[PDB]
Amino acid sequence: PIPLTGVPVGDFYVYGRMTTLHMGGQSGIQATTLVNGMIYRTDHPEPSTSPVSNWEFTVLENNTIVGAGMGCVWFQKSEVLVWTLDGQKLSGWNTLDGVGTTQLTVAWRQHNRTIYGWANVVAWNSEEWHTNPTLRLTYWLVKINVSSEPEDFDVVQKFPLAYLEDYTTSKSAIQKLNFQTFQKPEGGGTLRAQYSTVPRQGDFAVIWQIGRHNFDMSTGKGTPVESLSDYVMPEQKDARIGMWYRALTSVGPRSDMLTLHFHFPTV
Amino acid sequence: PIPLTGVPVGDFYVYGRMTTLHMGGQSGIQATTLVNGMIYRTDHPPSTSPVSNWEFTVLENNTIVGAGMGCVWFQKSEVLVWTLDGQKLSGWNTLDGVGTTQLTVAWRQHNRTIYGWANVVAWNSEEWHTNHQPTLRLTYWLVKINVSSEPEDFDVVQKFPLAYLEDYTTASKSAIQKLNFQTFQKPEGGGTLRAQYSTVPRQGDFAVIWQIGRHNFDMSTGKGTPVESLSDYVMPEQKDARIGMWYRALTSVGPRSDMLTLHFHFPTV
Repeated sequence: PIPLTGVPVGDFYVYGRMTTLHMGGQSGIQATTLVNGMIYRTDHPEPSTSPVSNWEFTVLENNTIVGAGMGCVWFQKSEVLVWTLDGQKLSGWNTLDGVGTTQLTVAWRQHNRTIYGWANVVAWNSEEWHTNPTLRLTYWLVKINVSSEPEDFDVVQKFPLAYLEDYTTSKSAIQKLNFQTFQKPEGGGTLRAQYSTVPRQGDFAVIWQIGRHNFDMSTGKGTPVESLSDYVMPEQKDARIGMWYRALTSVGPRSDMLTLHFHFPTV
Repeated sequence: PIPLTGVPVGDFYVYGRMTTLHMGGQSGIQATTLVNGMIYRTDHPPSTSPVSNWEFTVLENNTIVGAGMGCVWFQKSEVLVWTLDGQKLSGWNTLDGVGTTQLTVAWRQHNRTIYGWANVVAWNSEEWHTNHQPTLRLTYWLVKINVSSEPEDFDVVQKFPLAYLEDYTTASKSAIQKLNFQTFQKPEGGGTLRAQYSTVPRQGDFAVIWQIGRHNFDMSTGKGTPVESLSDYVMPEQKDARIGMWYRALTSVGPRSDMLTLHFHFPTV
């Protein structure tokens, strides 16, 4: 047997149980199915000097927004395997304990307080899908610097789904070529973000954003996504990053064995 | 560097690119987003050999010991295979020459049910509580394809997973029901939807067929019960799954293919 020793050198895979941050719910009811709630707040009580994207997380370089975070899954370095490849041969069975982070920071807007310097970007990956900047799905591996306990709160939440036109609950006219993202309320015109579990300092999380934005795979920087709507995808897509179905699922469990591939800075 | 040597000994993990069989579509329009198309055909035929209400049917001896509602396929070369010892790599193996079981998958195409299409190799199942009725279970089988059949695109009733929406509005809001798992019909124009089979597997390749809904399964024999129908579901507790299949099996939309990881179990003694 090969023990999980060493630190991943170069691009590396991370496979293990990853837990969704908050569940789409309503006060009193345990939210168990709505896995992809994306908090979308345009109101900016943030001082103009300290900016934050229209979403929950905001990737920043030096006070400048270089990305956004709509979804968040988190894990612990003790529950995940890490391996790096030589083509398709195993070149490392390593652990994240002692991984190096970048200067890039992630800011977490929580209900009524935003935690600047919540995490430091470690590695990333991204992929585009042309819709006619084009639509991209970018995610970041981040190392968590602080330990915060978020507060459940009702907020408007956009979800991924299909473009239906004659909806019934048990048949609806489905549009192909079409990705749709829209808000979904329960009770108020918003939806409760039920933070079931929560990571801590030293843990790891994988935040991501999907939609029209630009990204640069060597610097880890890009642009935040402003808004989400309908998207017409003309041709097919055979993706390689390994998280499109998780980022497009409407309903799922809280956690599941998910695999991810991450790329280090290569300026 | 460690090479891909040997066949997986024991329960193994398969990571790689997995391409779906057919995309939910319509004549004229290329089907690029409808990734979770589950063909539901209650019309059964030639009655001499059984068939399930879905596209694929796992049969031990003409008994329907399972059913296949979704399908992703790949070739043995585009996957990583590794078995574990807790957290230490027991083997960096390949599917080349892996052993199959006597369980057989039959594929009901448009007007052609190809029997002995695949032989089951391994399996995994995960249940999620829903309330002599079976619990909701997700069961997928790793199968070794024995033919190179070229299927035929055709329009039928197609089951699709999604949330429970109530006051729908698009172009866009809909009262969303938490705790709720809805699986309904997704046709276009008429009453059915076309299955656009594009990249189709060949002999010697592998596929992952899975079923979701009310059914029972045995992780020791690989035999279970087929899923009759799909409706609404209420999941009072949360699920922290461990099979790595729920998000791909429950997404309403997604790319034709992507990288997935799956844990499989061999026959138990």
